Amino acid sequence: QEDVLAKELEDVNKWGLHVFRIAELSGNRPLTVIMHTIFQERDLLKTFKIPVDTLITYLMTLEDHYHADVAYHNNIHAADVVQSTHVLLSTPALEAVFTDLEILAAIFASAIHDVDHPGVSNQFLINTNSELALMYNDSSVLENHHLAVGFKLLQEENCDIFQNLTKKQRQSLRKMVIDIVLATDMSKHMNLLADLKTMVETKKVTSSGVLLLDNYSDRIQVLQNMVHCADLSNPTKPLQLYRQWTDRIMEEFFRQGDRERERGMEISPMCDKHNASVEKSQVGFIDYIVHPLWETWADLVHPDAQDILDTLEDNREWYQSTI
Amino acid sequence: QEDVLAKELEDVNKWGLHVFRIAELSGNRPLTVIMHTIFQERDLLKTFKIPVDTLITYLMTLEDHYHADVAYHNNIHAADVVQSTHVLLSTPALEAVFTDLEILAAIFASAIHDVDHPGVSNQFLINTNSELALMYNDSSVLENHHLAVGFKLLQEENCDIFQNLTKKQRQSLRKMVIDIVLATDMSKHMNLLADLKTMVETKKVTSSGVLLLDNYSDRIQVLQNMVHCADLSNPTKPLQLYRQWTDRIMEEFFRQGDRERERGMEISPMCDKHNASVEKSQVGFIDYIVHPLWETWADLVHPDAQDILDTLEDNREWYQSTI
Ligand SMILES: COc1c(OCC2CC2)cc2oc3cc4c(c(OCc5ccncc5)c3c(=O)c2c1CC=C(C)C)C=CC(C)(C)O4
Ligand SMILES: COc1c(OCC2CC2)cc2oc3cc4c(c(OCc5ccncc5)c3c(=O)c2c1CC=C(C)C)C=CC(C)(C)O4
Ligand SMILES: [Mg+2]
Ligand SMILES: [Mg+2]
Ligand SMILES: [Zn+2]
Ligand SMILES: [Zn+2]
Repeated sequence: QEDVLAKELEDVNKWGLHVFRIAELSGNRPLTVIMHTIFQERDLLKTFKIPVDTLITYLMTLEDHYHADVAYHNNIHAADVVQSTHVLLSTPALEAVFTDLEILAAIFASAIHDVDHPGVSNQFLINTNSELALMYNDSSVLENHHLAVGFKLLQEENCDIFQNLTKKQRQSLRKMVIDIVLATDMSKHMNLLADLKTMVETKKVTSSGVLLLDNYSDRIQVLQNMVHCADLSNPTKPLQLYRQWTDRIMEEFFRQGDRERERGMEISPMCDKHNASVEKSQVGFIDYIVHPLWETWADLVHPDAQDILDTLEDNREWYQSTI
Repeated sequence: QEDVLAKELEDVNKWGLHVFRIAELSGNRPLTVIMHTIFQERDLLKTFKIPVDTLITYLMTLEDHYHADVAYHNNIHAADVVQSTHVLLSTPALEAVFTDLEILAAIFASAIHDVDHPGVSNQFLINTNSELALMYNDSSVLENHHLAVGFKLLQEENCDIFQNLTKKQRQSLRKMVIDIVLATDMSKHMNLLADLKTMVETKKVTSSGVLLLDNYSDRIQVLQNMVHCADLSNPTKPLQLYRQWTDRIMEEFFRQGDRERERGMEISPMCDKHNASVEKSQVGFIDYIVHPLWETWADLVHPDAQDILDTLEDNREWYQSTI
């Protein structure tokens, strides 16, 4: 049974990994085994002198702090965004662009980017005068919390996976990780995409055809959009994967709408299980958000992402056909 | 004692109120009595149906969360910033530009803008890997905390002074208070001043000279720079007041540098009691921060800021003469 899991983990470099199968085969540890597999694959334990027992201890604690009873924003989502970022990092247009530390920051940020998510939106937390929104002054409420939890767990017993980085390395990693996870706030998507478009239009490549990034502002912006694309990568995945992600977000949204009903609040878009249009909402989300984003990413790394974009377009056609 | 306290409060509309005297005479309650008085003077208990006992209960819980053993960032500084904002909101060049809710927000924000300050800077909190910096991801660490504490105290028994505001009024006040207090972060000073300068060069006034601000974006900017001015108003007060503020901030800075020294940390500027230049620092603070700010704000409110801007130049000349 560990033979089969090891077999499935040979796909870790491929888009459309069977992440739900890996979650089952690993005893509901997809985030630990996928992260561990990726750190080995990239030689990160050697490079940053990470004790393997420390890595496993932190990963299992981090994975524990995802809510097993949240339908979408759980440890499987975290594992999938981690793995999708890992693939995006390997794209030919980006070869040798990012340091080992920046690669570690992007992968770590993906792993923690939704930890302790309660299954309700920032807006719900603001409108219900939650303790989280009160702590964070209504501003990137969840994303600040994911960061705070993800860093705090490094301080538990035998959990500091960055114990052997230099002070300058830790300081630089911490800042990049914060910059990246804060960029997953969906209210920042339009400004983030507007900036990605500007970069594509003024794109510079090196003598080898690889993307040329002169400065932190450009490097972090690329990693911010990279993790944001991985976060919004479900509709680009093979359809059997995508449909299960849609089932899960809809279950999670419906539970929030029930709570909104239970309080006499207006029910949020897509949260009313009595007046739902699942297919129309996926087509809408692709047309106004996901495809504009992925088409701009595809341009930045052209033609590396052509197959991903073709799948997205087919999946949109399929959902559209069911209306 | 009661009778002389009331006579000092009669200067509540004057730049240079004897706030240390009021602190002495009120039993270390300057925040409460100055806030209470200003609410009367502006008719805010009537306009917003604030029960007088609720006002007092909250103001006293708030004042108790300012630290008595912090030399500068305590309840006297809070009371001083409140009263200073109260004065700047009466600048004839600002014609009741601001609604009554916009006035309530700027005064409430002033009162809470430093609550629970531990007497160390944001940078110290970041460098010591403090709980506060871990909570707030190194971004406006103290200012987020002041907001969160100031708002949370409204939930104590009989402390909700906004209980009779409408739901929309509460939502608008909360956003404005957050926007103002976040702008007291000193790392945002330069951008904030840049924006005040732009507002000055494309300023628009009546023939009577009074300022015309049409969109929320510019009106919140004025209130941000206003409370910022009130926070940085010590060098514009009568010299007997300003010198006391200088003594207190240097004591607080020196205590931070003593905590930095015994920890083995690099001692922050102006925090080394064995190598300080108190008067040079004040002159440099005026030349680079306080005068540019108040010179841009005097332009904005011409001629209303001349007496203030005059005191600042007098005080800068005096400090320079002690060198
Ligand atoms: C335009 O408003 C919409 C929207 O409009 C079209 C309306 C029908 C007319 C549809 C949406 O559909 C979704 C479908 C999803 C998922 C979603 O993502 C949640 C998310 C939250 C936080 N971080 C990361 C992700 C959403 C949306 O958020 C979402 C939003 C909000 C977006 C924005 C404010 C920028 C996630 C996974 C899958 C892909 C399985 O389904
Ligand atoms: C240029 O950097 C300087 C600086 O250099 C120029 C001089 C050559 C050395 C000198 C400074 O001297 C001060 C003297 C003070 C007070 C101060 O304000 C503390 C504060 C912290 C947090 N919130 C609000 C306020 C400061 C400074 O902050 C400060 C800064 C940092 C500011 C900025 C980066 C924008 C407060 C009260 C009084 C007026 C009594 O004295
Ligand atoms: Mg998220
Ligand atoms: Mg402050
Ligand atoms: Zn996510
Ligand atoms: Zn202050």
